[PDB]
Amino acid sequence: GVQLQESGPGLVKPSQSLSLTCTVTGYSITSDYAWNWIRQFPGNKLEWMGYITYSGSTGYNPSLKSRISITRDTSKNQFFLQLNSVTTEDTATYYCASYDDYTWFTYWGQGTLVTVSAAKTTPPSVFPLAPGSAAQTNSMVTLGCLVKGYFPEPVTVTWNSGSLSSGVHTFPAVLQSDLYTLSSSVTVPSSPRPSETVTCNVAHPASSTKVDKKIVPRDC
Amino acid sequence: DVQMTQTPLTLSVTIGQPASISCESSQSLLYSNGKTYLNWLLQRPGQSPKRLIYLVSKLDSGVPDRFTGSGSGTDFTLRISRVEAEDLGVYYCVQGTHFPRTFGGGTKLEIKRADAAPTVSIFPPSSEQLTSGGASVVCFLNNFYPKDINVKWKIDGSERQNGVLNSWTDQDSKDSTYSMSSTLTLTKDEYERHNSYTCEATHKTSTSPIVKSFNRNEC
Amino acid sequence: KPLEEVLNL
Repeated sequence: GVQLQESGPGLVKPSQSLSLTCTVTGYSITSDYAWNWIRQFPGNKLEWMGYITYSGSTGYNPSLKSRISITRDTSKNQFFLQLNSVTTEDTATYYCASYDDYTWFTYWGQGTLVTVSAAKTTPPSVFPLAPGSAAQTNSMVTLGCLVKGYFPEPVTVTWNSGSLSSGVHTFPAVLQSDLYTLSSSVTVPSSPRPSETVTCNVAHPASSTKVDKKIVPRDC
Repeated sequence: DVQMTQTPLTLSVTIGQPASISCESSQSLLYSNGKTYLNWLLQRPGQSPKRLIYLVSKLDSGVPDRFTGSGSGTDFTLRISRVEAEDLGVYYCVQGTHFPRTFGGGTKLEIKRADAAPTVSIFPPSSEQLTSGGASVVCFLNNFYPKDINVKWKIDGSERQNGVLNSWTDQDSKDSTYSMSSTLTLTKDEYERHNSYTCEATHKTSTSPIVKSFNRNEC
Repeated sequence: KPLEEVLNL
């Protein structure tokens, strides 16, 4: 019934102010419960940052107290995180969450990735990975898309606009210099492709980029 | 700050077998009102944490009765009487007694499963990429177990370590397998000075490495 | 200091 949603920039320059929004639907933030900000670092380490109560009082992690602020807009049913003087060490996934620790009520957002970096937003190059001969009369052929040289995370890869969801492996991005490299693979029977069109759809919001690549045979 | 110690770090269990996680708090989490505020969260791969247990032993709505939480003072335990496939993920405990709220390092639960050979595919660089002055050779190693795998690249018979980006997926919830991608990246020049490109996988399912390669002698 | 106290007082 209740839904929490994080929004805000994905890329922030060092020393700037990070500003996030948590929009709440299905419950009023003036009624009850504590409304929290929690971030997860690479490595899976969780850190509670602070909360604002339904009454408007705030509690902050002492390690942040100096440069953290939490506010709310009671007319929009939103609460906000302001973190000053961010460093690259503040790179993390930020969640908002509502609970009270003695009741059944508990809801987390989906989280939003925040990268603190000086690097510029860079659109990906998407290359199609077609087999180099293999066998046409075989059970399964696997194809792929190579998403190379983008910044920052994340990117979304679907196949045929979400028509193929079985046979798909989208591998986590890896960093080399200051550019990410992601890859996806899909396995299909030898009968659909090449007789049918297989297209990978890459979306990079941070750069407002969308690209569709058909996997056409080279074979010969 | 109260620190929470989780054991074990990871945990490999067969479907239908029991499992338990320990959380030790440096201080007593017993508060001055007789309640003890310790919760358990489960973070499935790609999803956000979800609370399972609160106040030590109480189940959250939607949580199967397979889950049991016990303990007091400093020692707490989460017990999965019978592990299923969708129990796959990372478990945390958290204390809300002492300010500030603190979490454990987390315990990773993997599904112990029957061994499974990887299927290996190699892909030459796309024409598009080459007309840009770069060449990436990609090797997919799909649906294998266990996770320990070793990939080698050979260019014209010679092993190459530099320019190789490896990436693992998480445990697949449907078949409990793992997959990884191996990408070798060179300049166009470099790529055009050699003929054979090879992708060797070493895995306990195979006495000899399973090898895929191609020569630059085809569209 | 716990949330139960902070919310109910």
